[PDB]
Amino acid sequence: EVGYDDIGGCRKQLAQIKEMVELPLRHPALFKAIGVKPPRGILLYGPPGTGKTLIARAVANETGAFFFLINGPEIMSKLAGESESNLRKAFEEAEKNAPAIIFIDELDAIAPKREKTHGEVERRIVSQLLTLMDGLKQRAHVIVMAATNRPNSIDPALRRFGRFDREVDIGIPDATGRLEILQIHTKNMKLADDVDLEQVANETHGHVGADLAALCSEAALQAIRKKMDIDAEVMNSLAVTMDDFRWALSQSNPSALRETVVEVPQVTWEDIGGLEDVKRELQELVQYPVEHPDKFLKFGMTPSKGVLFYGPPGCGKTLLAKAIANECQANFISIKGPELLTMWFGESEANVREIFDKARQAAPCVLFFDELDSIAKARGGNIGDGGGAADRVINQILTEMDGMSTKKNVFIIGATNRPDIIDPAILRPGRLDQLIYIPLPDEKSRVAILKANLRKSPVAKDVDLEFLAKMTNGFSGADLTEICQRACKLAIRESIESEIRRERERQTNPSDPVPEIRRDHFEEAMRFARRSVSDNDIRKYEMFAQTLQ
Amino acid sequence: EVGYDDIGGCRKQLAQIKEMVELPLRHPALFKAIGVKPPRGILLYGPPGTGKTLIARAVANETGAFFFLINGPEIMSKLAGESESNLRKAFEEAEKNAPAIIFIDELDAIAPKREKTHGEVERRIVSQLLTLMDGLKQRAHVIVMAATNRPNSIDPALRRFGRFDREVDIGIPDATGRLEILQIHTKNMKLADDVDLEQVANETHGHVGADLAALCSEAALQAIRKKMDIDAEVMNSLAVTMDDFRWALSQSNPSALRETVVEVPQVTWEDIGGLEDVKRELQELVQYPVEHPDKFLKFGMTPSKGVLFYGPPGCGKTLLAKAIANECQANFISIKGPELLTMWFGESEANVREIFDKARQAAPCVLFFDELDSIAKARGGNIGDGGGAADRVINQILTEMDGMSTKKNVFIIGATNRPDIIDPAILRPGRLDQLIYIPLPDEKSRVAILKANLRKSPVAKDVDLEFLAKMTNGFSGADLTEICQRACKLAIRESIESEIRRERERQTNPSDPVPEIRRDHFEEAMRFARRSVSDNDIRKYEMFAQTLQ
Ligand SMILES: CCCCCCSc1nnc(COc2cc(F)c(C#CCNC(=O)CC)cc2F)n1-c1cccnc1
Ligand SMILES: CCCCCCSc1nnc(COc2cc(F)c(C#CCNC(=O)CC)cc2F)n1-c1cccnc1
Ligand SMILES: Nc1ncnc2c1ncn2[C@@H]1O[C@H](COP(=O)(O)OP(=O)(O)O)[C@@H](O)[C@H]1O
Ligand SMILES: Nc1ncnc2c1ncn2[C@@H]1O[C@H](COP(=O)(O)OP(=O)(O)O)[C@@H](O)[C@H]1O
Ligand SMILES: Nc1ncnc2c1ncn2[C@@H]1O[C@H](COP(=O)(O)OP(=O)(O)O)[C@@H](O)[C@H]1O
Ligand SMILES: Nc1ncnc2c1ncn2[C@@H]1O[C@H](COP(=O)(O)OP(=O)(O)O)[C@@H](O)[C@H]1O
Repeated sequence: EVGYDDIGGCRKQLAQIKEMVELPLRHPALFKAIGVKPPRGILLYGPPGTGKTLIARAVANETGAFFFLINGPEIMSKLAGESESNLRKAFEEAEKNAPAIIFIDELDAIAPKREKTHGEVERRIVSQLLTLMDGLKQRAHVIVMAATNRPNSIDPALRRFGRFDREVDIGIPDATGRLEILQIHTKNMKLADDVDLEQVANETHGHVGADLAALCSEAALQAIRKKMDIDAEVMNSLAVTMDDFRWALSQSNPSALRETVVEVPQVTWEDIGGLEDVKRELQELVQYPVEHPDKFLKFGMTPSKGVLFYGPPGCGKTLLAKAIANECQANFISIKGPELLTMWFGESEANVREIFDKARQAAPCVLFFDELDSIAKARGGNIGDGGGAADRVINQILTEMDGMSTKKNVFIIGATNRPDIIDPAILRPGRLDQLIYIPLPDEKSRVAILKANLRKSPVAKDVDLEFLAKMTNGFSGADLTEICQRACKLAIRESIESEIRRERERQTNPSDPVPEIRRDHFEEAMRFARRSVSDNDIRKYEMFAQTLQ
Repeated sequence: EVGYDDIGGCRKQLAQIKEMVELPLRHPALFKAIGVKPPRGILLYGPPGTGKTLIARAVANETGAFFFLINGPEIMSKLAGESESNLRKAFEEAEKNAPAIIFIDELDAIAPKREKTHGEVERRIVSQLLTLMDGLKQRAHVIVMAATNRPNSIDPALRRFGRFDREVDIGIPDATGRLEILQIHTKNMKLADDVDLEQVANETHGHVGADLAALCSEAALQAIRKKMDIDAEVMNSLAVTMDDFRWALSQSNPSALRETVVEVPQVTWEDIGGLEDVKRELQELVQYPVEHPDKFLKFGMTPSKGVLFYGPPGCGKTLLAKAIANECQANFISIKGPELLTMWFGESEANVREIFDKARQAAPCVLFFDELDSIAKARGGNIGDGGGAADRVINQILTEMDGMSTKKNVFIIGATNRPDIIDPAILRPGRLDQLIYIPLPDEKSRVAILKANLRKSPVAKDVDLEFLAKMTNGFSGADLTEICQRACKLAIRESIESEIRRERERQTNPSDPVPEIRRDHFEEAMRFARRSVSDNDIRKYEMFAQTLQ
């Protein structure tokens, strides 16, 4: 017995499921009278152990309609001739009792791709499912929900309209999502109040709901370990501590890892520092078009869907993209350059189709291509010994973007660091056409940069950031954060040494730690760190701008 | 009849199995009351003949719960329709008697990958296993342990949560592990006390437990050979000698060989010699973060998970990595450069996924990439005629490291010998960012180098190491150990000649050997050996440092 309370983190997708499953069953009269056909099939997918079955059970219980789970493994387990008979009688009994939510779990196993169905019985059961789904077009209220993984894995015949009209990408839960999952799974534990259940959540990046349940179980198991060997005083005094969740997190690998995260970033224009002019430009390029479509219709100009950041390597490209995504409260589909390089090397571009389809599934998206044309940098860079500017994977990206100029809800951003090797085919209308030269931080900006970076970390009042900013003239944002991290490392090394010697003194014959960062650490760090981008590079970018501006 | 005593070397993994199999069966009450779901499936894998079946039997006998071994071969041997019936009735009788440890041996054979299951009956039995494992979710206490090899070989559907939650990488036993195995298998032998049973253990690198049992049997068989043809005086006087284990070791090839070893090194900061500053740096980069996480949380700086050693080719890179791993009592997943070159040439990067997954399975790891960007050296080196700095396999390594910044228990080390060809994509936060320029040994250091190398070998008092160190100014550590080995070779050649002439004199008409190394051998060796790294190379590394520092 579960319900809407049990599901956590899944809110947008759960909201869609609520929308799509409540009205056709709880209130079928108005749909029948109006004549609009409700979605017969609802294919919700995602990585394994994401709560697909749990979501289906919860929505079925909340609706109160008749429910009949169907599992792909058990259907396939039966002898030939009995699997299709079982499916047929399941659909029949659903029809006889039909305010109904049929649920086909692991649809991929029962109905994989056409060419990877090796046996004849496999194709027979697939066709049986097809004909049952088509024949349940009758007005009897049955909704055939299906759970799978990698929706491209199932036979595309099922994805055709009239069988599975609507798709739901559950995806990985975000930070708040993982916090909700942990709250749900740690409700009946009597956990010690010392743990927060939120510090662990932010550190469980890439964990899926099943992995979070496993982490909670492993933390409880570590709590058992800490206890020796009595029946009442051990089960009553059990209180999982933060030191137990730490162990569970350490000894628990994520499963749905390195799958492109569909999440809202958490920079909100404050992690980024100043630049005082590109914030307004990004707002006007992506905030005004959505806030005031009427004006854009009046003067008759299609808003630019693409922006290609270019500048010194590391000055706030990814930070700008994340910040503008957060301001719009939109998903941010990060695509690092290494994955594009793997795309080019793997000789497989269908994964680009997959990535763009997943971006399209997330309605408000800020699809971000970091290190764009890193493929050009790989194939000889400026020399171009491999060939011309155009290359393999960027061609597929161009095709998809040309096809993705109609969604008008996925703002594509590019962050090439070497604009001179950018293939000109992508600087065309309908593609990343708007060019914003985010420059190296200025004197007035570096103080804000350091204030943002030193945030969330104690800092003494002695340090004067203005003089440090003037001292670091041509330093890039990456170099500024490197200086901050180096100073922090020096300060923590000093603190650790102080604590070690204090403990040694206390334990020996005898029987403040400077909990702040002071200017000596900052200057010591400055001695080491140096600007990583040469004057030649910024001159080259300025020359590119002059070619444009 | 076996038990915990029989299992040897497997302690960490056996400890995990004890944890995971005792409490759910011996004390099921507290788990039921608390509500945390114990791990239903426990997939323990490793190379063949590693004791997987033996470990399962031992834990089952120690628990005392009902046990029912299931073998993949015999299940598959039955006629179609009888294999699934056999599996079903096995699960049923386990349920009827269910404090239970079901054991599916050779899970790969019964349930291989989805696409490599050719017949329809194969898929039917796989689905039968899936549905049985899902349907045994009931509170009846059955634990479905499974033994396999290369866990990527089994159908990934089984690895999903709720079926096989927990994975156990048994791995090769270490030196102490092989010693324990030999002790177990040589308990009832009446072996002669002359043999130590530990000299053989250190020389059986890559041997698996089954191979160790075979080695013991072959040693006993050689002992039989030495005996001619009586029933009592031959079986009672049998005493295997070290000369028999020597033969067995010689005529016994390892099976689980050249599989990346998950073992703790044995250098413990003493095999390495001095350098007097990078020991502290490594300690502060990997020892302080784990010892004092609270300070790292206070000042708010994510500790650097990666370090990229760079310097003259051969000065203690691998030695430093092994030493820092040993100091932390952590596994050391060595990855030599040749295997990366094979990765690049093989056109297969899924093995990089496999390597990183295996590293993640070992919780405390010091993953070490020796000769990093040797691929760059292969594709034209500094010229880069092949193309840009970025290449094929290092891209996959970068992706995995980006995904491996959350484990916070696998410290990644790189030991590039040519930093100028290192792809800059790996010198970024979240990757191998901290750079430590381990230099050529100094005058004060070479004496320690020679003291360490000459250790465990007799040395005369006449040799003066300080003058030799001054004589070898720019010599690298590889060159110093080469000098030591050459001097030892000259000394042992002299000793062998002396012994040969002494034996010849004794055997002829007539009827100290200098058991030490003296300065004449050292100077004779010095005449030959010369520094292998030129002044140009060290100047280049210094220039790289100046570009950084
Ligand atoms: C959203 C959260 C931040 C990140 C992603 C969302 S971005 C977003 N959300 N909604 C929109 C608005 O889309 C459009 C509105 C229009 F009026 C028009 C028009 C017109 C006039 N036609 C003609 O004259 C001839 C036919 C075209 C649009 F595409 N955009 C958007 C689209 C494009 C660029 N920037 C923003
Ligand atoms: C272990 C045996 C030797 C070889 C392998 C083991 S190495 C090991 N074992 N435990 C650890 C500690 O991990 C971490 C601890 C932390 F406090 C933090 C933090 C923080 C602050 N967050 C923020 O401000 C914003 C979110 C991050 C960690 F990743 N490490 C380790 C990790 C990284 C580098 N060096 C060592
Ligand atoms: N959104 C969620 N809310 C609560 N629990 C979840 C959620 N997602 C996953 N889980 C947990 O993960 C597990 C998923 O198990 P299962 O249903 O077998 O796999 P799947 O969810 O992929 O079908 C459940 O035990 C559930 O408690
Ligand atoms: N304008 C900025 N404000 C604050 N931090 C910045 C800024 N630019 C760069 N950084 C720092 O640099 C890091 C991110 O670098 P990024 O700008 O993403 O590199 P790239 O532009 O090559 O993607 C962050 O840790 C961030 O703190
Ligand atoms: N950790 C261990 N302790 C004792 N013996 C072992 C160990 N590992 C392997 N062996 C030996 O290796 C053999 C393994 O045989 P078998 O069980 O058929 O293969 P596997 O162990 O891979 O299932 C046994 O005879 C056992 O004596
Ligand atoms: N600092 C050192 N102390 C002791 N031995 C060293 C040192 N540096 C190199 N060696 C010797 O060199 C050999 C290992 O070479 P290594 O440093 O691994 O080469 P590389 O650094 O190219 O991987 C060992 O036999 C070791 O005795």
